[PDB]
Amino acid sequence: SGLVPRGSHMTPDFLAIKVGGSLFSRKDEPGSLDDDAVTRFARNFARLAETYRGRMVLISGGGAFAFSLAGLTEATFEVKKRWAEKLRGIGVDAFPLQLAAMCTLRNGIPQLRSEVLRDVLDHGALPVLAGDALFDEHGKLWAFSSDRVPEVLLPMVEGRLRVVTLTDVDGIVTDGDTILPEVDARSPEQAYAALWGSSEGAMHTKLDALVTCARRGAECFIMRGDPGSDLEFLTAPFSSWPAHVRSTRITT
Amino acid sequence: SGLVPRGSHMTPDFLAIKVGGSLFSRKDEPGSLDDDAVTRFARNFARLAETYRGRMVLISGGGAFAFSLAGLTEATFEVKKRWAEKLRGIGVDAFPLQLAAMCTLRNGIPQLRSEVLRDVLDHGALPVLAGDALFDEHGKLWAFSSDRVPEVLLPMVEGRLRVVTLTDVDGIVTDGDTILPEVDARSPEQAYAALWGSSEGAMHTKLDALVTCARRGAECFIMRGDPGSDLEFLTAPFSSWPAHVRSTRITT
Repeated sequence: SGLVPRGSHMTPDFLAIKVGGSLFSRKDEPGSLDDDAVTRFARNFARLAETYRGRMVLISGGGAFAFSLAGLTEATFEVKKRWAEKLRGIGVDAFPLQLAAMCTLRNGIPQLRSEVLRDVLDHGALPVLAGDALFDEHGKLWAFSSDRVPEVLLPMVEGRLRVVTLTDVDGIVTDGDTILPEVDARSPEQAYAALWGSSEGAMHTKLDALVTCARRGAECFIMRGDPGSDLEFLTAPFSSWPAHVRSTRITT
Repeated sequence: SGLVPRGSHMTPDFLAIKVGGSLFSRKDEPGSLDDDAVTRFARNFARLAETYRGRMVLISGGGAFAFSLAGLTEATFEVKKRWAEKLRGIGVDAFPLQLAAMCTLRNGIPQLRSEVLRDVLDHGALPVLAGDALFDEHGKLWAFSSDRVPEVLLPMVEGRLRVVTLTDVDGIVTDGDTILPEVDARSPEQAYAALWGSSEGAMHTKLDALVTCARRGAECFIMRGDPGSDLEFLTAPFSSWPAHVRSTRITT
């Protein structure tokens, strides 16, 4: 692999945007989605998809569920269908892809085993992905969080990958409370210490996944999602972002 | 490829069983499935899956639907989910797999592009498949009938593949009317002549797919499905089948 120019003044070559289930559903209303939230988020993701044509995936959270874990693949398929239907309704070539048919685990590491994802991107379409039940090398099913799906893109994406995880907080909170603006993935021990101090394991899962991505060059963010908020700044160099934006940025 | 012993006295090494949508749904009641039919068929397929552990796929018909064809992948996912849920309910390790995430078209020929299907079989599970919208090499979506799904298995299955398409007739009818018992895939022109004479293109699609499979060694059947009917004879050599069974058998 050759030298990849990187930095806060560079434009991303690929966007993996993950939308947390908490932003468009409620745990105490299982299976129901907030259609107004989905609709408004979809308009903002559609704009991103126009610019990042063939250079973006949308990952949906939500769709929570010996072999009973198989029902998870069906649950998270439904959530991908809901986003893809909405996005096609507004002119985006959105196509849901079952991660379980494309990816398996080996030694705990997700392995992309289907060429289809790269082809769909090359055709200019928008894959809609989600967490899933994945088989390992012994045939055992494991729940693979939506928050870890960006990891599967690492060997396949060329150039500068930006990963954005939209959640119900502005980033990782630390001791009053304040957001930790930057985390160095090479040695992120202080971010993990902040989580212990400000909790009560979904944020820990996010941190582990985004550290993994950042160690492989990605520019990663945990930030607050809001259905109606404009996301066009996610196409731009980090140094050009509006002043109001708050996030935890994870890089190496 | 070495010499494969074949003939009506040999046991199949693999079963691809396709259940027609007409057998468990109604065109005039779109999206609804007949749960009693699904339940009774599932009990019979579960028995087959016990014997053909890792050596069978179930293909569901039904789930009918620029990029609007994408909705087909969602529709046929639902039908796979319905069968897989039912089969897991009776102890079968049934896992639905989106063919569109595993297979694309090149020069009109389906190409298996994901290793997951073979792995799932090797783990001893039952893949549940269906027709789908598949991308071609130019990024165009095509409707790929459930009736053609056995074609995708041809390069992957070793040994003797038996393909059984369950439909609402006993086979191909010819001129009174009688069932054509045998078709030679090397030169099946009389079967196509029978279809022209006894019609008014789903049976033609079946015939084309099963001729394609038979020319690659498969032993193929068009026969009548019935939810409650015992299917154990499908594990046995054709020469051992009960006398009451009627079918059109397609081989080369």
